[PDB]
Amino acid sequence: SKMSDVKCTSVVLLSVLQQLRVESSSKLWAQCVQLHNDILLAKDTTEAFEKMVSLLSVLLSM
Amino acid sequence: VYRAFDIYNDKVAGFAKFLKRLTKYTMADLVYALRHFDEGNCDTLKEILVTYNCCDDDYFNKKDWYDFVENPDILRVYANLGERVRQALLKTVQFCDAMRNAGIVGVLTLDNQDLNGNWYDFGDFIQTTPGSGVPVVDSYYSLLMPILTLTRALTAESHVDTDLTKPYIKWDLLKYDFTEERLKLFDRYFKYWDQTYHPNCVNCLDDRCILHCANFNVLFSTVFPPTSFGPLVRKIFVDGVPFVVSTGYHFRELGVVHNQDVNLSFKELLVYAADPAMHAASGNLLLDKRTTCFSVAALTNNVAFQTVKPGNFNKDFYDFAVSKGFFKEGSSVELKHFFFAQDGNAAISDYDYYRYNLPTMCDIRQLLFVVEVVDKYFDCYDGGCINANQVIVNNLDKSAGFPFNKWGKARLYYDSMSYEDQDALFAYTKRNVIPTITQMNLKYAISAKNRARTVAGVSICSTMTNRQFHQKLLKSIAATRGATVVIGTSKFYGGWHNMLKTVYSDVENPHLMGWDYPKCDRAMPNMLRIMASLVLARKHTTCCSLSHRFYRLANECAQVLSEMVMCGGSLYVKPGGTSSGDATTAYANSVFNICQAVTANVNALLSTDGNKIADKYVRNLQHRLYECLYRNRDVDTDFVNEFYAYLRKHFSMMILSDDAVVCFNSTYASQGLVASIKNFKSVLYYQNNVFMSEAKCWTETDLTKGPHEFCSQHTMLVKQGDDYVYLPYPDPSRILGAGCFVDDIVKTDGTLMIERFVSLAIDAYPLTKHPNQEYADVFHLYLQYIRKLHDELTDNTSRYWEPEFYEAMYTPHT
Amino acid sequence: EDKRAKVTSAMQTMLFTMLRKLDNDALNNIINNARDGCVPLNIIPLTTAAKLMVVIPDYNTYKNTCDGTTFTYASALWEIQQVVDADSKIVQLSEISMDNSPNLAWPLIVTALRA
RNA sequence: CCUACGCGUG
RNA sequence: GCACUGCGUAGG
Ligand SMILES: [Zn+2]
Ligand SMILES: [Zn+2]
Repeated sequence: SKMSDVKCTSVVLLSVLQQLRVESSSKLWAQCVQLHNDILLAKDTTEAFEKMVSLLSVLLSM
Repeated sequence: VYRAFDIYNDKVAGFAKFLKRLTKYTMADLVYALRHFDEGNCDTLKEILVTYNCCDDDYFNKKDWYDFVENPDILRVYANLGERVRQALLKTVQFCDAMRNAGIVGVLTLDNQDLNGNWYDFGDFIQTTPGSGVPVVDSYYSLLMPILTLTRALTAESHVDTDLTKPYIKWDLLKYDFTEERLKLFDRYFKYWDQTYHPNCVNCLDDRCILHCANFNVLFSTVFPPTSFGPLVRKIFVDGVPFVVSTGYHFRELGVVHNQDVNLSFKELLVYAADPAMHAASGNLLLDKRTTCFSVAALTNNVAFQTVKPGNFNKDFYDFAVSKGFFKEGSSVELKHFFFAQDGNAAISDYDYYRYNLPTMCDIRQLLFVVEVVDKYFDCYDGGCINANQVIVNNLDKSAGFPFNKWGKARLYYDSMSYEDQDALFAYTKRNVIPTITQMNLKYAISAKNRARTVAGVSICSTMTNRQFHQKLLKSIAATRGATVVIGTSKFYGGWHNMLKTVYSDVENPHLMGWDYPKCDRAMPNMLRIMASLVLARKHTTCCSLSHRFYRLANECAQVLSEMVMCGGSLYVKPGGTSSGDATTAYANSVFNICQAVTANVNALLSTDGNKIADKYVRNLQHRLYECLYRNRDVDTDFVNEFYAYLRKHFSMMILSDDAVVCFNSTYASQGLVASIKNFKSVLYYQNNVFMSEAKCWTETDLTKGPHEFCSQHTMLVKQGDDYVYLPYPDPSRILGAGCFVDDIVKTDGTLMIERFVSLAIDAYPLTKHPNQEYADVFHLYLQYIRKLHDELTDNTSRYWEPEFYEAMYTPHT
Repeated sequence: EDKRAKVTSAMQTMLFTMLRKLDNDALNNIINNARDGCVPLNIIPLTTAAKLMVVIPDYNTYKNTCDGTTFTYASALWEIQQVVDADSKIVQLSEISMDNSPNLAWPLIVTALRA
């Protein structure tokens, strides 16, 4: 299903961001953690995709 | 209409709602409303809160207003009553004085005191010689005890000349001994409490006296400045060098305690290092606005922020599950358990939750009777002190606490000191109080909630001494089968079925019930923790003297109840509660659970009409319960035994830490003879200071189905060898989340870890018998993935993917 | 036994280092003022700490507590010396403002000295 | 019986 | 990077 794979992609994306020393910046890390937590608790697929896209854009920025 | 009355006569006794200028409501109505809380039926509480300008009607439109956790502002609303309550107390004393001057002997009840403080009852009054009148205030003060702290009546005492309008009284910072103030407060408020009150618990005759003095001290401590409480330190000259060393402790409940072996070796090095005095003296002043708790000092030049990393993903297992048809659209089984990352402010924020722990004063008579009843539940166990050579530690690779964590683990400290040094340290703790520092860390677990979880690691000395003190009893409790406490009883090899059969032992109309304690660790009152510690220390009748046991209790309070807690390199004062790193964390929680259950039963029985009860035995039992509660000081062993037998017959209990499962008689609960969910709700409301929601509680009408949930496991009746047997199965989501998500990256590689999935299959095997097919497909998927992992790694290993090995683990053979 | 000696040396060094970090000018005053010589631990940093560290979660708390270069706390006057952010970057006083608050890595750690 | 690895209540 | 409780795994 799309829910499980989008949650797994969000988890791996946050892992990559953590390995990218994103935790050095407090606000960026807070935003990433909030987006990830919302994705995992998201019950609607569209919102999960929106937050996953936001996290992917954060990753692409650096 | 119906009004709350506390009645005593040969026919009936109890505090209950009876069908039957002066204000419309009396004090008894207020106490009944605040001690018997029903969310649906708050009419009396709402009207009392509106007529006396506490909150407007609009306040009740907001939902969850009664809940403290959701709406802490309610604490303010109740506080608006406190002053009035205080006035009533003063008036009561005046009334009592008059009676002594009138030579009048009688009993005083809340029923006869309007909420304005006036007393309008002269009945049950027998004239005697003038100046010899002796009022009975046990029931009155006992029942009114909780409201005083809940309404914060004595707040006015914190002002100069006891007026809220005028500014606060400014006590000298150096001052710490408030014994005279405590005596003055007792003489002004509880002048007619005949039992002797000791401001310092070190002069207490027995554990019951200690409980009484601590109950009064909890109320009296709120007035005094917070900074006064805490470790007491002095400067001494050692080897021609100044050292700031602790020489006492101020407890909000035990008063001032002074070390007996104060003077001015490796053991003394531990005593000095564990003492927060040196660190606090050498630490810079700190002010933290992120939390409402008191801040001590800062031991680091910069604040430290810790974060929780994201969970690692096992691509192989998820792909394997997907290929096998799992995790499709609309499937019942889904991922609901994950590793939840947290920001740098999480730890401190969770510590702020300790704000939910409020000063709580308990009905002393009720608490005494409840602890007497609870002591019966722990009679079979054997406890006492043991030497260092008899101490067993499961794991030594753990942390030793601060500053002990900087230099090594527990192996270092246990090897450094010989058994003689440990015995000397234990003896010193039996004579002096050693404050310690406990470090809070964030635990990396697979939870289904976004909230963070913290673990408290206490100092090495605290763990060592608490072990030497309590390990015999702890192991005795863990080594029994068939008792109320089911710690140490495994769920495998038919243990689940044996336990469930034990609960069902002889119940006329068996019905099952369960509950959980909201914010159990944070909201646990200090008085109940002290009671649990005393209950666990009662086993030291022959080994330890009164002074030794009192000093052990003081050490426990200073190392668990109210200690210095390090978060991010900053020291704070813990308001109260129970620490997560205590040696007796689980057993103290079990004692607290049993105490709450007994209190709920007592309240349920007394709240009954009595006249309506058609059973002579139960009516007489209620009458004698009131006798032993609010009329007899000495413990009645015979009635305690009778009440314990009654509870066991009509209230079988499984208790583990805070989780509980009760089998009770439906008819008795319906008639109010035994506690129900509403009784537990009320108990937690007026004692635990937390609102209990019915959504999280479950009640089962059919014993065949079994408990809805216990230890996060569900019960199911299957067929094994022509015998119907209860087995426990977990939520498939939890097992699947454990399989897919691992904390470390090595566990992601399936080849290295083939035992994780073996254990998860040993846990998920019972799902194979579930009517739902996907639940059994979970176990089959685990078996197939185990086989695939073995193939990738490549006779013995066959048993891992053959189901007989997992089936055998649930057979009563072993 | 060798590790035991190492640990003994470690605690002794730590205690003596804390003593060096400790000062007696105010401690002796407090002890002599005390009739019994025993004083609560908590008040010792309050009345003897040379440096004060304040953790501010938001701008409103900053304004309510310490807004200017000097402020009053614990019945003592403290002068601002440093204002670092969550990233340990030297945030200047001028930067702290309601308009620029969203651009600051809260909470802010303020280090001040007793006046 | 003893070590190490892995897997429920706070 | 806590307290215990229980269950597998491999060597003396
Ligand atoms: Zn006493
Ligand atoms: Zn003993």
